[PDB]
Amino acid sequence: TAFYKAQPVIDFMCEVLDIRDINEQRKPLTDSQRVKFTKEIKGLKIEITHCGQMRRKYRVCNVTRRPAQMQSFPLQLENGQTVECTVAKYFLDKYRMKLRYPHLPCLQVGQEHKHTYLPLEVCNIVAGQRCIKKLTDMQTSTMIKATARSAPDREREINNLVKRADFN
Repeated sequence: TAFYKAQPVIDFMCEVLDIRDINEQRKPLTDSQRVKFTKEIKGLKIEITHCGQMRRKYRVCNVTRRPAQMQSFPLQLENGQTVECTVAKYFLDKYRMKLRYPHLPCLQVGQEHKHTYLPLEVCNIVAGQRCIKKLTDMQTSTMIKATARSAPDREREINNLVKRADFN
């Protein structure tokens, strides 16, 4: 709902590794440089901004050494199955995004167990005056039993274990 910070990773890097122009780099980051930026992030809240239509928010987790041009990641398809695509190449086909920052490394972000590999842009930084909703409400009303029609659908057939009901 509220966010008072940003500083695109492009500026942060130029500020951490001292650079004249993020476009003049044209070189892969070395171990020293890579570890530098990685140490700064880690914990910071980064949001995705690249298509300029959906945008979202995620937390940082690590940095990939492979170049974006070859960043294979887990693309999940709502069709009913997960897929494995590559970053800095797929966007060029569907989003027509030429990246312009492949030679460099990539950013790693996952809420709890995700694997979203973003390039330089897209992964923006956030850690100023942010104020969102870290909770919600789950109360259903008019719960008058179920109607005498339709039927339950397939559910996650969890194996072993059996969940835990009640508290004590």
